[PDB]
Amino acid sequence: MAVKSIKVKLRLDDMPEIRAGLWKLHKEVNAGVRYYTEWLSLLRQENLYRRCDKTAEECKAELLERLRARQVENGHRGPAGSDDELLQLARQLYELLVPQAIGAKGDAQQIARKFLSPLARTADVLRALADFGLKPLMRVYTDSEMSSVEWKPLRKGQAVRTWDRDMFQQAIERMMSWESWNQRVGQEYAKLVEQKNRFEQKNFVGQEHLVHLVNQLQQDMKEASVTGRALRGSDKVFEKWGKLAPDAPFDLYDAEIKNVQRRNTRRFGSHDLFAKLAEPEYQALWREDASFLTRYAVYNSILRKLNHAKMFATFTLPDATAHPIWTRFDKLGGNLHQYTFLFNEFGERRHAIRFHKLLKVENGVAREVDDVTVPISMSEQLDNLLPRDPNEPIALYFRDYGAEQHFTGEFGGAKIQCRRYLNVSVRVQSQSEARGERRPPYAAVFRLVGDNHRAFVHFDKLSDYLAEHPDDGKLGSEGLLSGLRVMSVDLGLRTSASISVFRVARKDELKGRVPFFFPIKGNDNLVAVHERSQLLKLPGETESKDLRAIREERQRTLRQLRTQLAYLRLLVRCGSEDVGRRERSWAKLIANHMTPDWREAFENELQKLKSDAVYESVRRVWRHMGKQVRDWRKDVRSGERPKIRGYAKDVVGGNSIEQIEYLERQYKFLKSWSFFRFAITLREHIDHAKEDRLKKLADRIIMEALGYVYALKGKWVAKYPPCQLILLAELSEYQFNNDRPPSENNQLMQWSHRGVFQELINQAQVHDLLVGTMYAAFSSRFDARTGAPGIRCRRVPPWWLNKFVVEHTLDACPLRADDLIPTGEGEIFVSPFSAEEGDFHQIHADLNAAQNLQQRLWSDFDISQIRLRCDWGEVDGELVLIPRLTGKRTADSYSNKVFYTNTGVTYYEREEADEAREKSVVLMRDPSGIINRGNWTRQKEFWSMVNQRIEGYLVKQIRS
RNA sequence: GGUCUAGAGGACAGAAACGGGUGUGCCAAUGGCCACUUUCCAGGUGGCAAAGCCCGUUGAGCUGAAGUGGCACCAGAA
Repeated sequence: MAVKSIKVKLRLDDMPEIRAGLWKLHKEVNAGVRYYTEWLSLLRQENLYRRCDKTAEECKAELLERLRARQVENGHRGPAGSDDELLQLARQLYELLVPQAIGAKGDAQQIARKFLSPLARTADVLRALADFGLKPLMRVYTDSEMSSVEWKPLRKGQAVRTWDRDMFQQAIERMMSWESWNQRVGQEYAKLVEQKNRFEQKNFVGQEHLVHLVNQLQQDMKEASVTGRALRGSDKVFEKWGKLAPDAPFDLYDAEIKNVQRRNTRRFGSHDLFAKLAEPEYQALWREDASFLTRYAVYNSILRKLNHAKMFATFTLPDATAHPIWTRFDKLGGNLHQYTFLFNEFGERRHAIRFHKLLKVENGVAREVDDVTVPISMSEQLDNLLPRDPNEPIALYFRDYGAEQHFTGEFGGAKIQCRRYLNVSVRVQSQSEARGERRPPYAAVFRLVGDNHRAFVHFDKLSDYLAEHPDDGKLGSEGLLSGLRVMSVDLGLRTSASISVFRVARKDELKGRVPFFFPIKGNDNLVAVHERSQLLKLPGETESKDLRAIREERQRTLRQLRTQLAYLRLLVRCGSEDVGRRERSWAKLIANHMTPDWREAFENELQKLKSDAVYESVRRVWRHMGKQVRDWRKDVRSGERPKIRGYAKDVVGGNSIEQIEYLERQYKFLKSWSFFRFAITLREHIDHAKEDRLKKLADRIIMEALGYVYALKGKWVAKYPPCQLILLAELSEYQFNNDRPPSENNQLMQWSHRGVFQELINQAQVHDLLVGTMYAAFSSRFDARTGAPGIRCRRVPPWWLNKFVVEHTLDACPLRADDLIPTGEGEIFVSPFSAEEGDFHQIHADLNAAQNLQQRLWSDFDISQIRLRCDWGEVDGELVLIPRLTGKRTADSYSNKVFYTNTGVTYYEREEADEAREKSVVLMRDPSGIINRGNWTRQKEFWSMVNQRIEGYLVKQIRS
């Protein structure tokens, strides 16, 4: 069962007497839920936090005043009851109403309908509370004096109107979601404290004073105004400073800092730290232990994640405006106020919805009416809905491009909404759910485990499936019962998605070439045959000559304005007293990426200051940008540019990540410029374009998994048999010598991979597509066919080429086009096939990582086959390595084993998600026996060995 | 055609006025004017109004016929 909430808009222009009754109805259920929810917070009688400690444990006295007042209100003069039975039944009824407060389970259906009418183990609390004269603990909101409107009179026989049943139930669900929220937040904060405590007791044992001296250093920074990003180049500094003396002039310490920048300006920063680290006070940090600051930089990241987390949740009462709660409805046949969806009551595409119980006002009185048909504004989403049964005004057919047979569905609930509208949830029934099957017939071959849908295979029942479901070659959604196919998707930066289709067939087949295939563990007759592999590109990821020129000029103006602020922030330092602000920033500023207008004015104020004094210059140049940043803001906010009419290929940015980074880089610039709510119109536009990318990228992967192709004028065609298991990449927080930073250093990529996963699970619930993930660590570094690792390179027709010549001094020799050059983020993947240097195996980098996930799927791959973290032990005398048991499968093959060495770079063996570094070394291996004959090689030595193979040859073929 | 395997939509560099509708947003797609926010910039706030918007109907245009919009959507809440 898959629900789809179709939000639509009502038109009430011809009937103001119903709109005013709808806004009033919104205030009735909101003030009602607020009345029923506040009572639950008092019955909770705990801390009850907020944005602070307001109403902190003070509900005990506020409940008693609200509880004692009802004893004299209901004619009770027998057993009064001490202040214990008051608080006893208070917490006892609360844990009885919402079972999520103690860790139990309870659905809000038979809870609100059970406790409302009596109040307006279970039988003991309801009876002992009714003994204390509190038989009427709650008068309903509609019949009391709180509701200013005149509802329909409660009929003789019915206890409570359905309106208050919707308020009392909605208040229970809000408190259920609260206790599960407060507990989960406290549990995550408990694991974060454990992460800090156990990391603190492993690295800072004998170094108790060094931690306190770092807190001296960090407090010295903020009062005068330490992560891994700010320590880039620490070992280079500590190596050259060890050749110096403490009682040396400070210029000598500064001399070594400016030298290490000549090697790599890309990875260096924070000159103020090393200047304050060279002080005679903070020398025990880098002299007593040459790696303490690096060990502490990870400890600061744990506190960074710890500070951005609470140990309690924030409680907010449902206000009718600030924190609104929407008036719910029920499907035609429920037990509360229902609604009926009317198909084509005002026209061909003019729908309407009649409400069985509503409100209407004219001047100042509001009364309850019946059967209020309201037309509905047209929508493309409603075009996919067709009525299935005129006698059942709930059953409906759901249209979708990825299916030629319309799904049978049923209308769900409804709730009237506003923006700071009527949400009609449509329960769409999948094809397998309509056949009477809970899980699809192919859901037994795989086993999605855990939260991230870890896809594991049951090879025993695989042979039985192909014999029951042979390949008849049916295209589209009709072929879900035909054969078995798995599509591996690798979300990338340049190409939005690189996919590869593998079918399972026996023996062999096939104008005369032989298709690629992957061996499947267990069965020796069937083998995963590669069917097709293509690049799925959203509009905006195609690179041409004219498109680059458009992208360069739209960024060059922001390139000039953003780098200008960096020079203005260097000038504001020269107007201070500290040497780091005045002295160091002065000598620095005393190749044309600036605005020539502001560049000329900046050099003028500099030369005038070369001969509070800078405070005038720092505020005269700031006004100059105000002229430039305004003429540029209005040029972006209201300037007219060409826009796509119809369907146009070769788009500028489109749905690419470049368009998302552009919208973000503007928000990050306006936030950094004004601070020398915020941009509500731009921020909401960034989230919309980001939300639009996730929805479009999740549908294109699914439409490809089903075999539909959008061809040109614009029509989806079922061109391939459908896949049955969308194999995604496993997502993890840590990265260790795997992806080139851009596709991971960009904290946007993690949002993309997280957002695509959530949207894929939702959209694939209708098509019965199994969404699973495979471990993606080092999926782009190793080859899929040969299994040998390699460096990422690309061709040549430059950000990467100029740095490639600085490394290898290739300014003299020329080169012909289409020569392989490693960049780190290479467009193509290269790998050695044999021991012959010069002979390599080239393949698209993003597609090789996708096909690598497939090889991991049919072979039950584990990272223990490649990577392994060991500890330095002393087993049987020698100083051998001891592997670490991360995961049950890693432990099976390396339990009793132990790794020894004679050189330190090559290791031989003799018989969570947290990582502590540098305590011992990590080693990896090559499956093809090419690099180091397939032995366990140290991490740094192994990748340099691979780089020496590929990058060694293709450069030796350039100089010669 | 050059280069690269996975042999596919292959892959990187190349080259030649009237009548209706305005669910939520994307696709070079971030609204304008005025007032105020101490003063110009960013951000915010309030007020104002005309429409901008697509879609349908042709005589326009020759890029006699053709074509002047494509795409996706599962909501909600601190």
